[PDB]
Amino acid sequence: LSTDLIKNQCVNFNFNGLTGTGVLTPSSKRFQPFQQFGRDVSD
Amino acid sequence: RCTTFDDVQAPNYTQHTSSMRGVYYPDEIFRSDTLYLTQDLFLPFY
Repeated sequence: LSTDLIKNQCVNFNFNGLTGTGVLTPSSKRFQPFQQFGRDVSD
Repeated sequence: RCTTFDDVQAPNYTQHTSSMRGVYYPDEIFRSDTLYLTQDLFLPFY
């Protein structure tokens, strides 16, 4: 299904292909229009 | 109507050197301020 987006709260999220627990918050990382998600200096 | 041509010359196959071209984005991952080793299909330098 599809739910609302809970921010600034530890939630168990499931985006299209990405799962895990964490805290969601907006950001200013300039994705290119063909970049679905990002990664850290680790993996 | 598929039409051939009358006097097509044979191709020349002349040689040139590709210095630093053919580099592309191998995936759809945003990465910032980092070096990253890929193993993929690339046009090799020179």
